[PDB]
Amino acid sequence: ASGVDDDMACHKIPVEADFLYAYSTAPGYYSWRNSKDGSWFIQSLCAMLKQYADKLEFMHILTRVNRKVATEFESFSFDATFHAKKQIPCIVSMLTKELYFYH
Amino acid sequence: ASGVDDDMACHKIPVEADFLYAYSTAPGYYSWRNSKDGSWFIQSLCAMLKQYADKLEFMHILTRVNRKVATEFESFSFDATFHAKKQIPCIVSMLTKELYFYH
Amino acid sequence: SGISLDNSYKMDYPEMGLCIIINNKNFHKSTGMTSRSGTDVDAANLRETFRNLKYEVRNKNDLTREEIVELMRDVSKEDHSKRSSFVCVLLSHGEEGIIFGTNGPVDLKKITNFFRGDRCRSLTGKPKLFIIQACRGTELDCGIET
Amino acid sequence: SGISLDNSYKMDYPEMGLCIIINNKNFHKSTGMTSRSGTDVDAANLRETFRNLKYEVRNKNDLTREEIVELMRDVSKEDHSKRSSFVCVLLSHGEEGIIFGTNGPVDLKKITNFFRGDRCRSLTGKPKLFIIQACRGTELDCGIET
Amino acid sequence: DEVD
Amino acid sequence: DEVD
Repeated sequence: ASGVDDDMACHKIPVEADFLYAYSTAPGYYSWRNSKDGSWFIQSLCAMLKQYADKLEFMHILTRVNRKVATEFESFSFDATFHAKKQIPCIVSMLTKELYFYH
Repeated sequence: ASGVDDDMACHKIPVEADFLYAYSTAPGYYSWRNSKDGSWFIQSLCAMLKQYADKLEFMHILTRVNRKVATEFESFSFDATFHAKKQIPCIVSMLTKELYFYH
Repeated sequence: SGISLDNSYKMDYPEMGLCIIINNKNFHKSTGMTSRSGTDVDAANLRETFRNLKYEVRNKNDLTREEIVELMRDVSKEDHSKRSSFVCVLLSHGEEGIIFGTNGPVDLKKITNFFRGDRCRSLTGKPKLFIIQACRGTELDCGIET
Repeated sequence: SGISLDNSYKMDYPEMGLCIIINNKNFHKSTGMTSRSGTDVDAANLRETFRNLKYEVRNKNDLTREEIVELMRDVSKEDHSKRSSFVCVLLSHGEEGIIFGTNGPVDLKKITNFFRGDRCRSLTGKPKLFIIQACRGTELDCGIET
Repeated sequence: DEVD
Repeated sequence: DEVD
């Protein structure tokens, strides 16, 4: 087959390619931080990297972070409006290959 | 250790958890479609699912889709403004586990 | 039994789940939206692709904003207890956070809210996948030689 | 040689790359932004975590919007030829698409644009990771019992 | 090519 | 707990 938008003579990639945004929370949502232990997201991200960086591909590590934050944390507040709330991190990948911190 | 925001007696998960948004393009960008062959994104997504759904975890399949769209496609337009443009799909994951279409 | 890790979603339910494809090709003249030539190729490719993955594929063509909302609401109200996941594919015109019905825009959030963990209990804990082929703005990527 | 697949990024360059941590804890009174108690714990945890992954960690505390932009520009202008990747961690107040400097907001797009494939050639084709701990709005997730 |  |  042949077309007007494929197999260019000069190879190019999108200027937005190869970016990965690891957001602590879903679009439009607040993000939680424990004034003593640190943010739920960073706490979890570091714990998962420490345990899996030499074993799993980055997206899989971030997925474990999503599960950890989603299941293990719930806000406590004297203000009913902000009490018993949850959080889910948001992985935004424009990566074009798998990423392993080891080789 | 102990705190006010962990190990709740009643287990809960975020209402936004377990969602995966496979966007055809990066935030704020146009998305390209070939009037004859279909959109670059769907064309690629189907090709990668057909070839890897029984071999790779979903995020890894979508990463191959990102690479395929990013490298193999470039717009052709008689209008200089829309000519020779590129596209990078955008994987947005709020999933909490790995996803395999097979078992 | 032996050690259990639960690192992957349970995908061995009796059914893989639904794959709802909303294929908007023709738009009401009143909207000023152009016809999306080639989208039928996408729709057909998706139906075959997900059919082979054992999903219950349901296609809908040229739906108004109201029909899109009604479809999503109805689908979210079904009993997905025996289904492993849910897939929705949206093919249409769009802008950031918006997908177009044949007669006007629909907030993507309104569509996905029907499937929130607290609003569709039979899908709680199960993967909900939304595949979106539509614009998210008007920026163009000039690319870079590699 | 044998079959080559190139499915994973080349991460065996002489250096893993930089890990820039912007830790904004104290904000100018004029902004009305509260102090972010606990962020130092995050900053320290990140420094240790990425140190063990062999990244060149550089920390910056309480940067104004202008300093954040200057830092990013300067960093993007370095020669990353011998570095496998780039990591930037942002710890601060924020809203959708925005991160706060100690004296005002900064569009995330302005920060990331410096690293576009066409503007930072020594990082073209290499993974650029932005880790963001900041709000993206004011919605709260009520959660659902499982 | 056309845009969505 | 506080929000960012």
